Amino acid sequence: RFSHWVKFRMEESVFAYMKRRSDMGLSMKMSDEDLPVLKSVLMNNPINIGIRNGGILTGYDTNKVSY
Amino acid sequence: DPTIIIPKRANIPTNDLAARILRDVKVELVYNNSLHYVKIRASVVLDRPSTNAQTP
Repeated sequence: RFSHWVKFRMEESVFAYMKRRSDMGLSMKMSDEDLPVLKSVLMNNPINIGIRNGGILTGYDTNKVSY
Repeated sequence: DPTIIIPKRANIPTNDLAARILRDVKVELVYNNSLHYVKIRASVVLDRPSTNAQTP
């Protein structure tokens, strides 16, 4: 269920931003100066709600690597 | 801008030279009139309602 929810909401969140950004003209473009914003787009909708609700884990381990 | 135009001695007719008279000095201006009437299109509504966002 968690995997299905993450998949659906990631697709939803990317599509909604892309369409809204293409409806004012100024459609997204494949360039190094425009692609990074997907980091915020993804970090916003699914991930920052999963962390708050506690489904997604965070912190540091011992494996000696961050979660 | 107001302009002033003056003739040269070569352009002055000999008769005008004899009579000691200077002609065809010209000036030009523009007048800055005032306001008299005003009209308005007020509108009263119970609420409010294309997104191009592209520089014309």
